[PDB]
Amino acid sequence: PMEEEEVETFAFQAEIAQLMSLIINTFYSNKEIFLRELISNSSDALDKIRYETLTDPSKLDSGKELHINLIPNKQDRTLTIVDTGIGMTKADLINNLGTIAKSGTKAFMEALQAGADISMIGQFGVGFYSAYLVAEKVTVITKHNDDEQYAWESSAGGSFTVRTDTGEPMGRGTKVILHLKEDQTEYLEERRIKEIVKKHSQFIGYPITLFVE
Repeated sequence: PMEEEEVETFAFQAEIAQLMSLIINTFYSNKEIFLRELISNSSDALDKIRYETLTDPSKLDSGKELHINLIPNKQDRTLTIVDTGIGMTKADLINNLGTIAKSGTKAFMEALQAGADISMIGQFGVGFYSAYLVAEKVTVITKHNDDEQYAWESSAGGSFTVRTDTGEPMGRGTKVILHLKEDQTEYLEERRIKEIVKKHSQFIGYPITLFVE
């Protein structure tokens, strides 16, 4: 009766672990930029699948619709962003997603401590980690047609877990669930969200829809 799943635990790279440590325990005013960065990565994934479908139309068999959906849940206190982009594989996650640190991140870390904002450091391609500005734990589900559906989740602390997702199949794309901090509950109202998206992400070449309960 009981289904026992395989799970795998990895550690964040030293500089990323330190990054998360600063990001969470440092006060930033312009944290609203997290939405811009996340939407950018989703739209990037949309670009990728878009270019894929040029040479391979069967990439759209998993879904023809290409847009981004934001689903805030007032009871869960979570902000879920789902896209129907190209998606990413297990290798992409562990090699080029939650481990994006490089020789040079050191200066960026010190910059943040010296009074830099997240907007500037995000340019280093660490904009994905901006989720911890508003959320304390983030779960990212993704599936690429050349691989299975995977479930990533981490509460920072230097470690993260990933496994094959036995949950609801997405077909293709990415699902990011931000578990927002109590002092960041304002980002569950459409009034906050639409204000930020219109301001920072109006020039997106892909449709955006907000599901408000």
